[PDB]
Amino acid sequence: MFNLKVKDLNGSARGLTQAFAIGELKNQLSVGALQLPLQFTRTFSASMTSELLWEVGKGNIDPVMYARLFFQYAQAGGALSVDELVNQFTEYHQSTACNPEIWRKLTAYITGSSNRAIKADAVGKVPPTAILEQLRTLAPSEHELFHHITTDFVCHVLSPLGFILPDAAYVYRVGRTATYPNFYALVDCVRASDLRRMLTALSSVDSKMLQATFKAKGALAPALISQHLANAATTAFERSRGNFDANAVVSSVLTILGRLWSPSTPKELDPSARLRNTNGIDQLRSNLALFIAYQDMVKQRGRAEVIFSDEELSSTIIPWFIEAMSEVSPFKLRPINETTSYIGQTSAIDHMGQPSHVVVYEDWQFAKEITAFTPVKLANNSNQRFLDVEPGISDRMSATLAPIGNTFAVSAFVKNRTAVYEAVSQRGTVNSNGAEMTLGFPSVVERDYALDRDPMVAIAALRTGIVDESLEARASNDLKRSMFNYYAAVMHYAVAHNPEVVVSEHQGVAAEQGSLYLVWNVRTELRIPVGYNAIEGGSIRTPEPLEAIAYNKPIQPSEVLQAKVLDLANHTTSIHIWPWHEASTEFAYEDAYSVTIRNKRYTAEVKEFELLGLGQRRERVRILKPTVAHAIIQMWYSWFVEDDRTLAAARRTSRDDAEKLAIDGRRMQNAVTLLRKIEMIGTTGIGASAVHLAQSRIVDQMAGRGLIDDSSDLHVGINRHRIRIWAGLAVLQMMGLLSRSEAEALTKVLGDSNALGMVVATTDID
Amino acid sequence: MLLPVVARAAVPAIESAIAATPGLVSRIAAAIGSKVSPSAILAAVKSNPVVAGLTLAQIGSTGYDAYQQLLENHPEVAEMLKDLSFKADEIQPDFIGNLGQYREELELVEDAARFVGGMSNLIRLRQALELDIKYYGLKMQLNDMGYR
Amino acid sequence: MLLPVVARAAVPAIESAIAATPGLVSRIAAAIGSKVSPSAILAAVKSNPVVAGLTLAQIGSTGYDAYQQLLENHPEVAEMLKDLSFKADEIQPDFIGNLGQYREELELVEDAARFVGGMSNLIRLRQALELDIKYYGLKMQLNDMGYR
Amino acid sequence: MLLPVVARAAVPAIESAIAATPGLVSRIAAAIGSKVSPSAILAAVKSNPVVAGLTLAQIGSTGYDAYQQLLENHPEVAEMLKDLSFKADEIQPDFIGNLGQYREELELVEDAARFVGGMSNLIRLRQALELDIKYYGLKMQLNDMGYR
Amino acid sequence: MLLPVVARAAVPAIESAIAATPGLVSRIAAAIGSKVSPSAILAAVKSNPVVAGLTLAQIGSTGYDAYQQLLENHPEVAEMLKDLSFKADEIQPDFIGNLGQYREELELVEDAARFVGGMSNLIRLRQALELDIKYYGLKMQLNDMGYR
Amino acid sequence: MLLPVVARAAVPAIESAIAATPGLVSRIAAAIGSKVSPSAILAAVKSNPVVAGLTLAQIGSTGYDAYQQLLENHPEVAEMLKDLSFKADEIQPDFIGNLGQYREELELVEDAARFVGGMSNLIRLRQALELDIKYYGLKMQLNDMGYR
Amino acid sequence: MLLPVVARAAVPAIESAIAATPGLVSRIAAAIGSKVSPSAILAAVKSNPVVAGLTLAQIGSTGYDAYQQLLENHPEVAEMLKDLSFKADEIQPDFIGNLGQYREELELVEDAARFVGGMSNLIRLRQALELDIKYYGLKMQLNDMGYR
Repeated sequence: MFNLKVKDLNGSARGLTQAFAIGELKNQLSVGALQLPLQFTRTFSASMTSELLWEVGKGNIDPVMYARLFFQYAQAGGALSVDELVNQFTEYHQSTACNPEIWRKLTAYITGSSNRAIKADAVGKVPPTAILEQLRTLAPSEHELFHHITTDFVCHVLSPLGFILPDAAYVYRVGRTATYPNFYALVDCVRASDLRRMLTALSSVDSKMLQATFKAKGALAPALISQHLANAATTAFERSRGNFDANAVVSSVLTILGRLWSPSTPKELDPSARLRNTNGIDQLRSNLALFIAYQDMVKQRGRAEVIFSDEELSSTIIPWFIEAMSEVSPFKLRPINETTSYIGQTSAIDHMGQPSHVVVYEDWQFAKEITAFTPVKLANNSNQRFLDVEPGISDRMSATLAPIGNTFAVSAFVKNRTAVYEAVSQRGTVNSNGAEMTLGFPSVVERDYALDRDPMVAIAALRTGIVDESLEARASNDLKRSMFNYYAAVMHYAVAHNPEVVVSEHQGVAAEQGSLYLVWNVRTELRIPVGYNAIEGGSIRTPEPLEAIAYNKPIQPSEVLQAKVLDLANHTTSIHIWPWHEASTEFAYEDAYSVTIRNKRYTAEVKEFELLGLGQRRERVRILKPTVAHAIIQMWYSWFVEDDRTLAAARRTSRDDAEKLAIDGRRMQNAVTLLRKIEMIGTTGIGASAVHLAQSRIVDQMAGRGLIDDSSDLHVGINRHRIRIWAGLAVLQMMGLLSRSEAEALTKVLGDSNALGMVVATTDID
Repeated sequence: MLLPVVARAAVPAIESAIAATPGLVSRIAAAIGSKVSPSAILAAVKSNPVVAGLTLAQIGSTGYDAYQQLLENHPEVAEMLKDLSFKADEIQPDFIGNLGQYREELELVEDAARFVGGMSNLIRLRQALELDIKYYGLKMQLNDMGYR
Repeated sequence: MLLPVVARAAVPAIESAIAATPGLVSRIAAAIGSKVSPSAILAAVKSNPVVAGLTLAQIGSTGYDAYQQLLENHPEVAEMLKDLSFKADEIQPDFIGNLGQYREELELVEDAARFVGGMSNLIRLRQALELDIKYYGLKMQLNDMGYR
Repeated sequence: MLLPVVARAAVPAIESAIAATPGLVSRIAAAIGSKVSPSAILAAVKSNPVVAGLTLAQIGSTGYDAYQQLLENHPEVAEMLKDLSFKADEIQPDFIGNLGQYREELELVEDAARFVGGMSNLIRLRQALELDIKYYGLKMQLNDMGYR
Repeated sequence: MLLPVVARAAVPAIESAIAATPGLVSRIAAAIGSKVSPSAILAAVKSNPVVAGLTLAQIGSTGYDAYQQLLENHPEVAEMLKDLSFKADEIQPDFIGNLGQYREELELVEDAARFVGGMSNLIRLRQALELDIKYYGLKMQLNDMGYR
Repeated sequence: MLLPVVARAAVPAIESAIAATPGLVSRIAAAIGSKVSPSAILAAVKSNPVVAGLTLAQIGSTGYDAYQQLLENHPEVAEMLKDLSFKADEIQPDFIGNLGQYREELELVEDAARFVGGMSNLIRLRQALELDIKYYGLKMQLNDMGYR
Repeated sequence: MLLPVVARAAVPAIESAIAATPGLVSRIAAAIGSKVSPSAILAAVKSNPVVAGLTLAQIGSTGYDAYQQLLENHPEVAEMLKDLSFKADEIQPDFIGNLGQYREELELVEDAARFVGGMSNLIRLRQALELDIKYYGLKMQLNDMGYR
C-alpha cells in the first residue's frame, strides 16, 4: 500500500516522477513546449528468474553462470563494479598462464611425479579442494572466486584421466537480477561478454588426445601434461586481449543515440549521415530500455563525450555493441507489450467520467511451498556449516499452506477495493483534487522482509526520493537498485498503453548539455484534468508517466507474476558457504485459547511442536522464510484495515438514510466474508490439530467441577465456529505470515462488527 | 567540487565563525590539514563536501544549521563523514559491572511483556492499574446510562 | 533518528529554554534520565525522537510549536509518546455521584433526539421555537409575495 | 483530537488572549462550561475541536485567523459548530411591513429582467442607456473607419 | 461563503481601513447598503464574495492587494463584480471630432503595414532606416572578415 | 490587462517612485503619452502590460525588480516592448577603422582554433604551456608512484 | 542576455561594491576590458553572462552570493568562465620531492585496503582496534543477556 496525490506528484512521490530522473529536484518541469515524434517498439527485459543455489566445486564450467557470480561478488558484494573486477581477473589470468612454472609445480603435486613418466595403473586420487589449497600459495589473490575458477579448470582436463576424487562438493547462491538495465548494468553486461568468451575457451578443452596417448603408450611425463595445460590457459589469454573499454563502448553509443533522438541537437555536433544509416542503429533507435538508461547516464555523468572516431571507428563499435547484448545474456530483447504484462489497473469512476481513486497492482501467484532446514556446523569455530532438509515438518506446512493459497489471490483484493469506493462516495463531482492513486506493489514490501528492513524507509524512499544514510551499504545497494526497477517498470507500462510518445529536451535550468524526457499524447475524452495540465484539444500531453496512467481505462493483467522458492532439497551434501541466517526465520510459538464457561475462565495453552506432530521441542530447526507469502498477506491486511477505516470515517458523516444503510450493509458484508475465510483456514492440517487439542485442554481442566452438558444442536456449532476462528489466527501467527500486533487489531475489527454474531444467524430457522 | 545550493548558505556561516575568533582558524587548519590562511580553507570548503563537513564539526555554535542542510545536498560526504569524525565516548569504570545486576531484572520485564503484548501495551496496562479507583466507577456509570 | 525538518526547529527551541533558566535543565535530566549537563541532553535529543518529545513536554512555553511539528513528521512515536507522558487527572469527590442524577435527564433528551433526527437537528428545532414570533410572520409574507 | 496544523496556531492564539485580559477567561469558562483555571480550558481546547471553536468565537480580536484555519482542516465540526454558536438577530419593528410596500416594485423588475435576460444583463443595459450620448457617436465613427 | 485563502487576508485588510478612518465606514454602508455599524459590514463580507469585492473597491489604498487575490480564487464573481462597480468615464467635448482628422492618417499606416508585415515589423524597419549610417558600415565589415 | 502576480509588485513600485520625486511623473506622462496626473498613469498601468513596461523603463532605480517579473509572466510583450523602448548606442568615430586592423589577427586565432579544437580547448592549452614547469615534474612523479 | 532571476540579485550587488570603493571600478575595467566609467561596465554586465561572471570574480566580498546563483541558472558559461578566470597556484620548491618519500608508504596502505575492503572500512576497522578494551567486554555482556 502506497498512496499518492496525483495532482501534486512532485511532493507525494518523487521516485516515480520523471522530473527526478533527469535531474530536477525543484518543482519545475517543462510543458509540451518543444517536441519530436517517436515510437518505441522494443525493450531489454531480464529473463524471468530469481536466485538459485549453484554449486562451484565440481569439474564443470558453465561460463554464463560464473559470469553471474562475478556480478554478485563485485556488485552486491560492496565492491566498486564488475568492470574493475574483471580487469583484475585478466591481470590474474596473465599471471598464471603466461608463467611457465606455475603450471609445472601444481602438476608435480597432482601427478606426484616430478622427473618421470607415470604408468597407467598407479594413478592415485587427489581431492579437488586439495590442489586449491596449494594454488593459493603459488598464485595468490585477494579474491577467492578466482581460485575456484582455475581449480575447476584443471579438474576439467584431468577428469577423464582420473587423477582427482569426484566426491567432494561445494555451493554458493547466485543473486537476483534487476528486470531492466541500469546504466551500469549495460557496462557490466558488455564486460561480461569478454568474460564469457574467456571461459568458453577454458571450458572447451577436451584433452582427448592426452587421453589417447596415455592409453596406448601406457605412460606420460609431467612434460606432456604441464605443456598441455599451458597451451589451454594461453588460448584463453588470447581471447581476452584487445577488447574495448566497456565504459567507453557504451558511454559513446548511448550518446550517439542520444543525439539522434533529441530534436534540438546543435548542428555543430550532429551524428553523421553514415552512422545514422549504420546497420543496427535503426533497431537500437526505437528501443526503450536504453532510453531510460540514457536518462540515467546524463543524470550522473552530467555530460557526454565521443572519444571514438566520429565515423570510421564508431561504425565498428555498434556492431560489436549489438553482438554483446543481443547474444544470450540476462537481458534479452522483447516486444515492449510483453514485459509489463503482469501490472494491472482498475479505477473508481465518478458519474461524468474522471477517476476518484485509481489502483495499480502487481498480480501474483501465491507461493504454496515451504522448506525447513537444520543447520549443522563442521567444526567449532568454522563457518562452513551445512544444513539438512527435514521432510515431515515441511510436508505439514506445505499441505497446510496450500489451502491458504487458493483464497488470497491478489485480483480479489482490488475487485474488493473498487466495491468500497462505489459505496462510500457521495453523489457529486471530484474537482477538489486530482484523483489519488493507490498502488499495491507487493514486490516492494517483499524485498523488505528478505533484506530485513523497516517498511517505513522503503516507502519514504519513493516519496522523497533520497535514500537514508543511516542504513548500511548492503541495503542501499539493493534499495536503489530496487527503486530504479519500479521507476522503469512504470514507464514500460505507461508506454505500452500509449504508443504515442514524444521526446523533448529539458533546458530550463540548464543542468546538463544533453537531456531527454518523454511526453505522452494520451487522448482523455474528459472535461476536467486530473493532475494538472490544460486538457486542451481533447487530448492531454503529460510528462509524468503516472498521470498518463490515470487516463487509462481498466486493464486486466494477462500474466501472473511468479515467485519461486529457493531450493535446498536437491543438493544435501554440499556445504553451504552463503549466509543462510538472513533468509531463515526462527520457528517457535505459544498461545492460549481462553473461553468462559458458566462464569469462569478456562485457558488452553498450546505449543507449536505439538501442532506439528513432534513430541519434543527441537530448537535448532529454522523455517526458511515465506517472503512472498508474507508479502501478500501483509498487503491484504493493510488494505482491509484501510477499507474498514475509510467506511467508518464516512459512516459518521454520511447524513443520509439511503446511503448510511448502504455503509453498514457493506461493513457487515465485509466482516463476515472475512470470517468465513478464516474459518476456512481452521479446517487445515494445522488448523485441525490445533482445534483437537484446544478442546482437550479445556475438558480436563473442568474435571473437578461437575456441571451440565450442552444442547449442541447449534451449541456444538456455535462453540465450533468460535474455536476454528482462533485456529485461523494461530496458524497465521505461528508461521511468519501475520505479526502479533496486526493480529490483535484484526480481532478487534472482527470483534466489534460482531461478525460471529451474524455468522451463526444463518444456521438457525425462525 | 561543491554544489551551488550548498554555497549560498554554507559559505557565510563559516566566514562568520572565522570573523568571530581567530582561534578556530588554526584548529580547522590542523584537522582538515589545510593552509592556516582563512582564504585557503574557504577555497577548500567549496572544493570538497567531505571537507566542508569536517569544518562544520569544528564549529558547532553557528554552523549546525548548514551542516544538517549539507546532509541533504550530498549523500556521499555524510556517509564518509560519520567515520572521519569520531570520538571515543569515555566509559565509566563502574558501568559494565553495574549493568550486570540488571540481568535478573530485565528478564522479568520481558516475561511480563510477551504476556501482555508489545512493550507499548504494558506501559499502558501498568498505568491503568496505577490509575485512581474513581475512574473505574466513572466508566461503569457511563455504561449504566447506556453509553459505551 | 530525528527528522531534520523537525530537528531544525527543535534544537534551537530547546537550547533557548535552557538559556532562559537552569532550573529546567535539572528537571529534564531527571525525567529523561540523562546526564545533567546541557550538552548531554542536547546530544540525546538528536539521537531519539521519543526522547525529543519528552523534553518538549517538560517545556511547553516556547516549545509547543516544534512538538506539534515533530508529531506530524513522526506518527510512529505518537502512540508511544502518548503513553510515556501521562498524568492522572485529579477527580472531584462529588463527580461520579453528581453524574448519577442526570441519568433520568439524558434519557429524556435521547427520546426527543430520535424523534426529530440527529442531535444537530434538535438543537436547531429548539431554536426555531424559541425564536421570536415576528419571523414566522416575515416568512409568511415573503410567501405572500410569491417567493419560495 | 485537534489536528496539529491548526493546534500550532490555535494554542498560542488563545494563550495570548488570556494573557491580554483575565476577563475573557471567566467568560469562556462559562460558555464552554469548563473549570475557570486558564490551564484547564487550554487542556480542553487540545482535546476537542468543537470546544476549540467556541473559544475562538468568544475571542474574535486576535483569534479570527486560527478559527478560519480550524474551519479548513475540519469541515466536520463546521455544521455542528455553526449550530452551537448562534444569536438571534434583533429584528426592527418596521421591517416586515416596510418590506410589504416593495411587493409592487420587485415584480416590476422581474418583468423587465425576463425580457432582457439574466439580471446581470439588465444592470448592463441600464447603464448603456444612462450612458452619455457622445459614446454612441464614438462607436459609430470607428465603424465609419471600417473598424469592428 | 468566502474562501478562507482570501478571507485570511481580506478581513484584517478591511478592518485596518475601518480603524484608519470612520468616514469610509459610512460610505461602504451606503454602497453595499448595509447597517452602518462596522461589525455589520464585517459580517456581510464573510457571507458573500460579491459584497466583499464592492467593499474593496470603496477602499483601494491598502485593500488592492486582497482584492486581486479575491479575484484569483473567484473567477465567478469576476463578471458580476465588474458590472456592479462601474463609472462612466468623462469624455472630452473635443475628442470624437478630434479623432475624425486621423482617418486620413491611420489608413496610411495600414497601407505601409500590410506591405512590410505585422505592425511589429514596421516599427522595427522604421528604426533600421532612422538608424545611424556607420552601423551599415559596421555590418558590411564583419561580412568582409567572413563573419555572418 | 495585467496579471495580478506582476501587478501586486508593480503598482506599489511605481507609486513609490512617484512619491519619491514629481519630476518623473511628468516624464512618464510624456513617454507613455498619458494625462500628467499621477492617478491617470496608474490607471493606465493596470490596463495594458505594454504600457506597464515603458513606465518601468523610465524608472530603473527601484523598478527593475518588478520589470523582470513582468517579463517572466509575459513573454508576449517581450518582443513588442523591446522595440518601443530603444536608444541608438553612440558609436565612436575611431571604432570601425580601429576594427579593421584586427582582420589580420583574428584570422590567425581561428587557424589555431580549428587545429586544437573548440575555442574553449585553446584557452586551456594556452594556459597549460604558460603554466610553470614544476607541475610537469609533479605529474611525472605521481606516475612514478604508479598513480593515474 | 542575462537571465532576470540572476540579474535581479546581480546588478545591485555589483553597484554596491562600486559605491563601496572606486578602486575596484578601475580594476574590473582593466580585466573585462571595458570603459572605466561605472555606468559602462554596468551596461556590459547586463549584456553578457560571461562578462557578469568575471566581474563577480574581481569582487568576492559581497558578490559571492549572486555568482553562485548565476552559476546555477547558467551551466553554459560554467565551462567557459572557469577557463577565462584562472591563476597558477604557486608551488612549493620542496613539494614534488617531498612527495617522493611517501611512495613506499602509500603502497603499504593500499595493500591493507584491498584486504579489508573499501578505504571507508579500513578507517573503521582501525578505530575498532584502537578502541578501548571495556567495550569488547560490554558487547560480550549484552550477548550474555541474550541480546543480538
